[PDB]
Amino acid sequence: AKGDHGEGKKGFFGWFNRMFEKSTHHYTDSVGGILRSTGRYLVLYLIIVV
Amino acid sequence: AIGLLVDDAIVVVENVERVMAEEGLPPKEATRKSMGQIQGALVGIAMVLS
Amino acid sequence: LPTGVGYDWTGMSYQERLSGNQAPSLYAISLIVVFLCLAALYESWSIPFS
Amino acid sequence: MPNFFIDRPIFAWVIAIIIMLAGGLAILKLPVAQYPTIAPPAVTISASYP
Amino acid sequence: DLMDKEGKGLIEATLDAVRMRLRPILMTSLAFILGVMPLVISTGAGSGAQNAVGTGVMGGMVTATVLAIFFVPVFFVVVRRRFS
Repeated sequence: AKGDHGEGKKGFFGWFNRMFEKSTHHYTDSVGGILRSTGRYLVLYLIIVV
Repeated sequence: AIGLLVDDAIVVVENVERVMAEEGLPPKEATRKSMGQIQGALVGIAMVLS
Repeated sequence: LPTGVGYDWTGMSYQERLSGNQAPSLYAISLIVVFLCLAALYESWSIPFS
Repeated sequence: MPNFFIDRPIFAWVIAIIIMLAGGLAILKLPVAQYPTIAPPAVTISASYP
Repeated sequence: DLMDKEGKGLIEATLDAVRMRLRPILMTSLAFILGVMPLVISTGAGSGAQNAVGTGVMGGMVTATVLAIFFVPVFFVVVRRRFS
């Protein structure tokens, strides 16, 4: 049934799905926020190569 | 060689899952156009991991 | 050493083994084969560099 | 097999590229002699009563 | 396949993608990193091999998952922009 990310169902799996879309929303945010910053984590990456 | 199998299988399943959660399709059609959606991916994948 | 004494490596010193001889050449042409197939899948030359 | 080879340019490129890589190795690994090996086998026993 | 199928300039394409892939990546990884804990765990009777295979795999896996999960969305946009 379209859209259901298993939220309002039983006990732990529901809170897991909720906390999940929570976490990947916060993620898409975080990486949208590392998106505005092209050239910083480039310094980090090259350091990593070293 | 247990990790690159489950990756293929899970890709195949999870993309249809997502497609159905998001589009409200019947399973076989969901996959009939979600398989027609990740094909060349796993393909080149197989032609590059090798 | 005195005139008439020669030397030779047999056994484990004949062969010489693995990483440091030409094994990164294997990793290398493996990588060249990979970027090739990625220029096949993306039909770019940059995009595989991602 | 033309109009798709015609549409995706580098695909064929990569194919040729490959064919050359191969034939180029198979030159290095190939031993240069005069012609082919032509004669029947001749085995030969050889003793001396001095 | 969001750009040459829809028409999305990379800035929104990339993020929609990394969200559409954010679950599978995580599963394959959380399944594998556990899967190779058998290796890194066994003591006695075949360890050496099991371990030396396992740990390289596990470590190598936890880093290239938590890092490329941030870098790859950028790997694209850095390579995509400069050259087109």
